[PDB]
Amino acid sequence: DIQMTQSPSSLSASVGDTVTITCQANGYLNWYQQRRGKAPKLLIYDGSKLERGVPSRFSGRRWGQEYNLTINNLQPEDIATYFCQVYEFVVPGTRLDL
Amino acid sequence: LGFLGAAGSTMGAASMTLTVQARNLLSGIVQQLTVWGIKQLQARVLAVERYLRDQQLLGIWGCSGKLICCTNVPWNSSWSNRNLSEIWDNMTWLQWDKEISNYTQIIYGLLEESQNQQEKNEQDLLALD
Amino acid sequence: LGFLGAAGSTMGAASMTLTVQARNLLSGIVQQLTVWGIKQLQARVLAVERYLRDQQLLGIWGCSGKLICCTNVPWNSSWSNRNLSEIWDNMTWLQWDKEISNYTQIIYGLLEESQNQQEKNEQDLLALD
Amino acid sequence: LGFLGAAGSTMGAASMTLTVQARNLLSGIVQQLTVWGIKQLQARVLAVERYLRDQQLLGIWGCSGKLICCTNVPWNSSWSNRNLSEIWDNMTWLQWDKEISNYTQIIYGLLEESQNQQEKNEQDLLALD
Amino acid sequence: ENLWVTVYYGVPVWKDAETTLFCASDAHNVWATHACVPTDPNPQEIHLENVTEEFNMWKNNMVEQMHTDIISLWDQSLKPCVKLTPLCVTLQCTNVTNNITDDMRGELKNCSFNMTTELRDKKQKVYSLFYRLDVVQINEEYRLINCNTSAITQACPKVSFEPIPIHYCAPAGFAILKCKDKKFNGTGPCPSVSTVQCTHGIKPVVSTQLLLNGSLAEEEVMIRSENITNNAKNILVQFNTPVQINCTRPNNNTRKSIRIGPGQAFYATGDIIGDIRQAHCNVSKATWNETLGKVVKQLRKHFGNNTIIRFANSSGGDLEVTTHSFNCGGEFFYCNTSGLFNSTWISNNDSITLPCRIKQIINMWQRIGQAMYAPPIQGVIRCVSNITGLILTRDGGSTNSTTETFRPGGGDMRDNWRSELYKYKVVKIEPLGVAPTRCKRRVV
Amino acid sequence: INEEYRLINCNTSAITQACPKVSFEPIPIHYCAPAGF
Amino acid sequence: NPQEIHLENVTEEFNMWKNNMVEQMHTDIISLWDQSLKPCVKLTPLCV
Amino acid sequence: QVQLLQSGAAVTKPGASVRVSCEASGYNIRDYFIHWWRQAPGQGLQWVGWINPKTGQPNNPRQFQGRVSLTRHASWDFDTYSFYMDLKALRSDDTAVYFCARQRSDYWDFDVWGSGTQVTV
Ligand SMILES: *[C@@H]1O[C@H](CO)[C@@H](O[C@@H]2O[C@H](CO)[C@@H](O[C@@H]3O[C@H](CO[C@H]4O[C@H](CO[C@H]5O[C@H](CO)[C@@H](O)[C@H](O)[C@@H]5O)[C@@H](O)[C@H](O[C@H]5O[C@H](CO)[C@@H](O)[C@H](O)[C@@H]5O)[C@@H]4O)[C@@H](O)[C@H](O[C@H]4O[C@H](CO)[C@@H](O)[C@H](O)[C@@H]4O[C@H]4O[C@H](CO)[C@@H](O)[C@H](O)[C@@H]4O)[C@@H]3O)[C@H](O)[C@H]2NC(C)=O)[C@H](O)[C@H]1NC(C)=O
Ligand SMILES: *[C@@H]1O[C@H](CO)[C@@H](O[C@@H]2O[C@H](CO)[C@@H](O[C@@H]3O[C@H](CO[C@H]4O[C@H](CO)[C@@H](O)[C@H](O[C@H]5O[C@H](CO)[C@@H](O)[C@H](O)[C@@H]5O)[C@@H]4O)[C@@H](O)[C@H](O[C@H]4O[C@H](CO)[C@@H](O)[C@H](O)[C@@H]4O[C@H]4O[C@H](CO)[C@@H](O)[C@H](O)[C@@H]4O)[C@@H]3O)[C@H](O)[C@H]2NC(C)=O)[C@H](O)[C@H]1NC(C)=O
Ligand SMILES: *[C@@H]1O[C@H](CO)[C@@H](O[C@@H]2O[C@H](CO)[C@@H](O[C@@H]3O[C@H](CO[C@H]4O[C@H](CO)[C@@H](O)[C@H](O[C@H]5O[C@H](CO)[C@@H](O)[C@H](O)[C@@H]5O)[C@@H]4O)[C@@H](O)[C@H](O[C@H]4O[C@H](CO)[C@@H](O)[C@H](O)[C@@H]4O)[C@@H]3O)[C@H](O)[C@H]2NC(C)=O)[C@H](O)[C@H]1NC(C)=O
Ligand SMILES: *[C@@H]1O[C@H](CO)[C@@H](O[C@@H]2O[C@H](CO)[C@@H](O[C@@H]3O[C@H](CO)[C@@H](O)[C@H](O)[C@@H]3O)[C@H](O)[C@H]2NC(C)=O)[C@H](O)[C@H]1NC(C)=O
Ligand SMILES: *[C@@H]1O[C@H](CO)[C@@H](O[C@@H]2O[C@H](CO)[C@@H](O[C@@H]3O[C@H](CO)[C@@H](O)[C@H](O)[C@@H]3O)[C@H](O)[C@H]2NC(C)=O)[C@H](O)[C@H]1NC(C)=O
Ligand SMILES: *[C@@H]1O[C@H](CO)[C@@H](O[C@@H]2O[C@H](CO)[C@@H](O[C@@H]3O[C@H](CO)[C@@H](O)[C@H](O)[C@@H]3O)[C@H](O)[C@H]2NC(C)=O)[C@H](O)[C@H]1NC(C)=O
Ligand SMILES: *[C@@H]1O[C@H](CO)[C@@H](O[C@@H]2O[C@H](CO)[C@@H](O)[C@H](O)[C@H]2NC(C)=O)[C@H](O)[C@H]1NC(C)=O
Ligand SMILES: *[C@@H]1O[C@H](CO)[C@@H](O[C@@H]2O[C@H](CO)[C@@H](O)[C@H](O)[C@H]2NC(C)=O)[C@H](O)[C@H]1NC(C)=O
Ligand SMILES: *[C@@H]1O[C@H](CO)[C@@H](O[C@@H]2O[C@H](CO)[C@@H](O)[C@H](O)[C@H]2NC(C)=O)[C@H](O)[C@H]1NC(C)=O
Ligand SMILES: *[C@@H]1O[C@H](CO)[C@@H](O[C@@H]2O[C@H](CO)[C@@H](O)[C@H](O)[C@H]2NC(C)=O)[C@H](O)[C@H]1NC(C)=O
Ligand SMILES: *[C@@H]1O[C@H](CO)[C@@H](O[C@@H]2O[C@H](CO)[C@@H](O)[C@H](O)[C@H]2NC(C)=O)[C@H](O)[C@H]1NC(C)=O
Ligand SMILES: *[C@@H]1O[C@H](CO)[C@@H](O[C@@H]2O[C@H](CO)[C@@H](O)[C@H](O)[C@H]2NC(C)=O)[C@H](O)[C@H]1NC(C)=O
Ligand SMILES: *[C@@H]1O[C@H](CO)[C@@H](O)[C@H](O)[C@H]1NC(C)=O
Ligand SMILES: *[C@@H]1O[C@H](CO)[C@@H](O)[C@H](O)[C@H]1NC(C)=O
Ligand SMILES: *[C@@H]1O[C@H](CO)[C@@H](O)[C@H](O)[C@H]1NC(C)=O
Ligand SMILES: *[C@@H]1O[C@H](CO)[C@@H](O)[C@H](O)[C@H]1NC(C)=O
Ligand SMILES: *[C@@H]1O[C@H](CO)[C@@H](O)[C@H](O)[C@H]1NC(C)=O
Ligand SMILES: *[C@@H]1O[C@H](CO)[C@@H](O)[C@H](O)[C@H]1NC(C)=O
Ligand SMILES: *[C@@H]1O[C@H](CO)[C@@H](O)[C@H](O)[C@H]1NC(C)=O
Repeated sequence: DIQMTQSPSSLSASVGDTVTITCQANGYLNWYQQRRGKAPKLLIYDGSKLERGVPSRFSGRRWGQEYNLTINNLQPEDIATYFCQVYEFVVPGTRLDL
Repeated sequence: LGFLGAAGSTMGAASMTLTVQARNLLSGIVQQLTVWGIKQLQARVLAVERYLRDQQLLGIWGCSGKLICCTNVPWNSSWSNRNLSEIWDNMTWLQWDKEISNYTQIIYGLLEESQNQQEKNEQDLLALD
Repeated sequence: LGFLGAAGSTMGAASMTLTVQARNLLSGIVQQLTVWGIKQLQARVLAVERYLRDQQLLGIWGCSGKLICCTNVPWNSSWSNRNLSEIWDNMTWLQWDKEISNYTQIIYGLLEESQNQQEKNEQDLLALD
Repeated sequence: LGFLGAAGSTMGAASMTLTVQARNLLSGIVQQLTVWGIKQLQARVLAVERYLRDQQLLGIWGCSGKLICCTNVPWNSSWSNRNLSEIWDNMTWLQWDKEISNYTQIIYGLLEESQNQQEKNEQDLLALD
Repeated sequence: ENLWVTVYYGVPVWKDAETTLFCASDAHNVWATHACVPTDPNPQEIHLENVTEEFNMWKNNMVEQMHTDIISLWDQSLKPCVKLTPLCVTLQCTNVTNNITDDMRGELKNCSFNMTTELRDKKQKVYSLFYRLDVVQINEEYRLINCNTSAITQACPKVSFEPIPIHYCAPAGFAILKCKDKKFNGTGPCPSVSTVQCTHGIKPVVSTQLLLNGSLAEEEVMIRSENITNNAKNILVQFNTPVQINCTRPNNNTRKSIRIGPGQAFYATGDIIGDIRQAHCNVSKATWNETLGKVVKQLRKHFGNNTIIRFANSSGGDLEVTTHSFNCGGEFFYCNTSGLFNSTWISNNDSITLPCRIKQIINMWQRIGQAMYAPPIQGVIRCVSNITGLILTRDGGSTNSTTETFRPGGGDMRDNWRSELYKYKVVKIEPLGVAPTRCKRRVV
Repeated sequence: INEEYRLINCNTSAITQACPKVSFEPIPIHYCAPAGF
Repeated sequence: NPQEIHLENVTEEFNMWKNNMVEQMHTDIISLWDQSLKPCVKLTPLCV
Repeated sequence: QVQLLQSGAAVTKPGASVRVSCEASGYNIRDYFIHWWRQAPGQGLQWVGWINPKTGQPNNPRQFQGRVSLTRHASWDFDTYSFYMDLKALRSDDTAVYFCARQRSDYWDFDVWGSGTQVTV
């Protein structure tokens, strides 16, 4: 029985801050980015690999069910909602702000 | 016993079946459409090629015609650190193979020249006596 | 003489041509459509396979590289009852083959182990001296 | 060095690479439509056949398993008239090959019988001692 | 004094490897074509004392080879066969009204057309019975359903499509490891390992929903879903007992022959003798209930044992997976198996007759580049088989570990091959090796 | 065609012909044993 | 080079109608015949 | 270009049956599952289902059983593929942005998304 959690809420961090978000889940975890009026896009998958064409700022790590995602040097263009997903189940979105 | 019976015993005991093991290198294709028959043909070729590659190496090493041989090449002890009896008397040869597996090409080059090319040079000197 | 000339003489005399006989095991395909060419290909494979099977056996027997060899295996006299000179001096080897033909697999197993595996064990003991 | 590096040196120096040279007799087909694949197949067969022909000859000559051997066959000096050091120390083996090239079948027949069949006869006499 | 590494040969070594499998058989049938080399009745298994070996189901490529080997055979059998492209002439039709059982109404049509005689300059009226499944209306008259798709062909009805076991043998210098453990998970190590140079025959037989004539599970019903949390995966189910199934094609089929060119016979369906009845299949009702109970017990191994389990009517999609299908008796059948799934399971007369359908135009596998006509077979068809397993799927999005439900599913033939092939892996023998010795080489 | 004509084989497998250039005149053919035979 | 070798002092059984060289020849020529015709154009327009 | 075609937005009165669609473009559809997702505005995504395009085979949550269907179609030359989603009836809670996606891998990686469409009631 797959279950997942996340701690990000929403974030007020300033531009250029390296920032992080975390989740934990049963199974493999994929993270996504979405903006209003737009389809979601893959960032990192299986808890470790960036999707091709993802900016260098993105990174993350896994420790068992633990998952971490970060953005180095956050840019204003990166303000978006974000996700953690396992198969058909996905966490409600969380988002950057300032 | 039978083929691969030695997988149940330590490396020293495996020596007892070596002639058995060699029996199946070319065996089972002894007696006989593009489908299948071309596949059969490929299998026949493959079996032959692999057999020859081993024979080639043995001829280089001077170990040809033998299932056991005595090379003159010392090995660098760093490759394994176990007492010799502690190796031969307690593992399937395959298990041991996994340990040796990252040094095998070192060894093969050594066998070719450190003893066999060199021996042949000396053999020639003896041939001139 | 020529190939198979020994069929006209007794087994001892047949020894004189053995190197001749070996010449044609791979010969005649040295120089060169699905029809025919596939058949040719099959023939090429067949010749190779048979050649290798014999070589394999000789390597097991330790008789490799020789047309004449000296095994250490005694044979059970019941297989034939003729004075040795009475065999070697009066029959085509083929005739003799027909007499021996029902014991041949006994012999082959003996050659493999009764002397060669055993010898190799002893060789290893000597290798440890 | 590498394959065929010996072409840059005299025959005596060429001996240093002989084990290298033998490496590519079966090599490069180790890892793998009528077009091409049939051609590949033909190439595989060809490589095998040539390899076996040489091995066959060495087994006849008793030089099997060696890149250097010592035949007992004297040669008729008329085939070349140069001091032995004057041959070995100043030409590519290939150049020398061109000189020897019209006597090669004489030699091969000699190797087969003048020493090896004869030796085997003597070996048998020794086997009877 | 210091040890010397030295040469040994023939020592056992295993490497995972792939080679082309060699076909062999016991003792024209499409599946063997009699071209497979006959093999020795000497299944000399060698138990391998003190060993274990990893086996990973769904990783073995023997499965893939089988999957394409049979395809090549199928095409090979049809390349000799005559094209049916003269049949794209439009047809006049009527619903057959002669002695029709009420639930068969509109199943068959009687139709006719102006298609050619074998003479280049002549034509003839022709008519045959047809299944409604093989035609479409020409406009809102009919045309064959595949005339807007790659052409239909058929000849050579003499070849048998009945399954024959097929054996595969390792190439010399290779061997087939197998796992005898009755408890084996589709992946990971097995303690029961023993080996053969070749394998027992496996039938080419296929099904779209239930395994047929497979080997029975050794101990208990078993399930091999891969990583079960991913519900996109097909769930293998293997029965440890047979379930008998009987089926028929009750209509007394008759045959007609047509010349469509020189040398070109064309089969057509003759009028049926007697009353028209639906094809059907009988299974034990009681046994079906019992075996489902065995299955749900197995399902619960991945769930709390008070969880709800459900079965369901197919979710639709293409007919080839929507219904169960088979070629038994040399002719294709489809059936409405959904009645078999009309149950739910909770914590804590004697048989069923499934309805069936027949289509004579077969689009094999997933391919769309080919199609073929299936010839009529005279008389009543009878079929007997053992049901040996299920191909199931699970609905996504379930919560609170309960009310999991399942349906028949899959239909990729690869999973059928896997139902047998999971037992084996191919390895390469590497007889060469070295080991340290107290020996140093002898002086020349 | 009835008791006009048709080719005698139109009710049998189809007739074909091309490539008249190929010769059907006999040529001797030799067969050779495979090596080792 | 039809180098026949007389085999002194031998005899051999030969059975006519048992040799399968005959059969091979019989099907070898058939395969050739078909091979020569597979390139060739169909005459089916002539059934007029 | 692998990107899916996405059908336009639509609105109907409640109880209506509706259809939406997408189309395959730059890749062989046979090798990938297609999935549908929906989200209420102001809300996280909800999985709708998947279809095996080779077989036309749907997979839906118990929540949607008997209310939704998935279909697939292909060009007669098979160089395009299409997908459709049907709803038997609508309620105000069926309003969502709806979209197609491609399953890149068995981790349910979604490297292709339709822009989506807006369905309202
Ligand atoms: C089916 O699908 C599922 C769903 O996705 C697939 O998921 C996989 O499930 C399997 C088994 O359930 C997992 O295997 C096990 O995973 C855990 C977690 O591994 C990570 O954590 C490492 C650190 O772990 C310790 O600390 C954490 C807490 O912070 C605790 O939770 C742990 O318990 C540990 O105490 C970390 O080092 C790993 O990353 C590193 O390694 C990988 C290489 O593997 C590199 O890429 C990374 O970069 C990095 O260097 C990782 O993040 C492990 O704890 C497990 O180890 C135990 O089990 C092994 C065999 O099962 C054994 O070999 C180990 O030595 C260890 O065994 C010990 O512990 C057991 C109890 O925990 C004892 O029983 C045992 O005797 C011994 O004492 C193990 O590796 C997969 O990780 C998981 N997938 C992912 C992505 O996490 C599954 O793969 C699918 N299965 C199939 C068959 O298809
Ligand atoms: C699960 O596996 C099981 C086990 O493999 C399968 O069960 C078998 O499945 C096959 C296929 O459905 C059944 O085969 C069919 O059986 C027909 C009946 O055979 C027996 O009766 C006839 C008289 O009716 C006897 O002549 C036969 O005798 C032969 O067999 C016995 C051995 O059992 C031998 O001792 C004899 O010497 C004979 O060799 C049987 O006793 C049989 O008619 C049918 O064969 C016809 O059709 C095939 C093509 O499909 C033709 O090749 C063949 O020549 C026959 O065709 C003639 O007859 C028809 C008219 O009737 C004419 O139109 C033709 O032109 C031709 O003249 C075939 O063998 C088998 O019976 C069945 N077993 C049982 C126990 O039910 C399941 O299929 C399988 N399930 C899955 C999904 O694969
Ligand atoms: C799995 O199981 C499900 C349910 O058990 C099967 O789904 C049902 O399949 C049948 C046949 O495929 C469907 O019936 C067909 O419906 C059409 C049109 O029906 C409409 O009009 C009816 C009045 O004419 C009305 O009664 C129907 O109302 C039902 O359906 C709606 C849902 O759409 C639902 O809200 C209602 O409550 C009713 O349940 C409906 O509005 C009709 O044209 C068909 O009749 C023709 O064909 C039949 C032979 O099949 C023939 O006998 C007739 O004379 C006529 O030619 C037929 O009745 C049924 O609607 C399906 N159920 C649903 C909910 O959609 C499913 O088929 C099973 N799987 C498989 C693979 O079969
Ligand atoms: C299973 O594997 C183990 C090792 O991996 C094997 O263990 C061996 O078992 C045999 C017989 O059970 C032992 O043999 C006896 O040893 C005494 C001690 O000297 C000897 O005098 C006896 O005559 C007899 O041979 C042996 O000690 C033991 N351990 C080893 C060899 O290291 C076991 O044989 C394997 N089983 C099978 C079926 O292969
Ligand atoms: C035909 O077969 C027979 C045997 O099967 C062969 O018989 C042998 O013939 C030769 C010459 O005719 C004999 O050789 C002579 O013997 C004396 C006796 O010592 C010897 O001193 C001479 O120098 C000479 O070699 C021989 O005795 C005889 N019998 C045998 C060998 O058993 C015959 O040779 C065969 N013919 C052919 C053409 O092969
Ligand atoms: C090109 O071909 C010529 C012969 O065809 C090779 O000539 C050799 O060159 C080497 C080095 O330049 C000479 O070696 C030296 O000789 C002295 C004399 O004893 C020795 O003491 C040194 O230690 C050194 O080895 C050699 O005399 C000369 N001639 C021969 C071998 O006949 C030349 O090597 C070839 N070049 C290449 C790149 O292969
Ligand atoms: C088969 O072809 C014949 C003609 O070759 C069709 O008969 C014609 O039918 C059309 C309309 O139905 C008339 O306009 C013609 O006058 C008819 N021909 C004659 C000679 O009377 C016949 O209908 C076709 N059959 C089918 C089933 O399509
Ligand atoms: C399928 O039908 C056959 C016959 O219609 C059944 O065979 C019977 O098997 C029992 C058990 O051995 C015999 O006692 C009967 O005599 C058989 N019947 C006949 C007519 O021979 C078979 O049981 C049926 N299978 C199922 C699952 O219903
Ligand atoms: C499948 O089994 C059913 C019954 O188990 C058979 O149906 C019977 O059919 C006969 C005549 O058609 C009737 O007299 C019986 O009343 C029917 N039985 C029931 C329970 O309704 C049917 O013939 C069998 N079909 C096959 C192919 O075995
Ligand atoms: C299907 O029906 C046909 C005819 O309606 C049956 O053919 C009969 O076969 C028997 C024995 O072979 C003959 O004695 C009859 O004369 C045939 N009938 C006719 C009209 O010629 C056939 O047997 C039926 N199928 C089955 C399986 O019984
Ligand atoms: C269905 O499968 C069962 C089991 O494989 C078959 O019953 C076997 O029959 C053979 C030969 O009659 C026996 O040697 C086996 O011992 C039987 N199995 C068991 C478990 O005892 C049955 O024959 C199969 N059905 C058909 C129609 O062949
Ligand atoms: C072959 O053409 C037929 C139409 O002749 C196509 O059938 C369509 O099938 C779908 C699903 O049942 C219906 O929505 C259409 O209305 C049908 N069309 C018609 C003409 O009835 C089928 O798609 C065609 N195949 C090819 C590959 O294009
Ligand atoms: C052993 O080998 C390593 C590398 O293979 C080398 O660095 C080291 O000097 C060697 N030492 C001895 C004693 O052989
Ligand atoms: C061989 O090398 C690989 C990578 O360098 C290492 O992971 C492995 O443990 C080594 N094994 C042995 C037996 O040397
Ligand atoms: C000879 O062999 C037979 C069977 O091969 C055996 O019965 C007999 O004891 C043996 N005797 C001798 C003396 O070898
Ligand atoms: C070989 O055995 C067969 C049958 O056992 C017998 O007929 C024949 O005479 C025997 N021949 C020889 C040479 O042993
Ligand atoms: C050398 O050989 C030639 C022919 O090859 C021969 O005529 C001559 O007698 C031989 N002389 C010597 C001394 O070998
Ligand atoms: C070999 O013989 C040919 C012709 O007999 C002659 O032209 C050539 O020079 C000879 N070469 C050698 C190296 O003997
Ligand atoms: C044939 O059957 C269909 C439905 O099964 C019906 O719509 C049509 O009117 C029928 N036509 C005739 C001539 O009976």
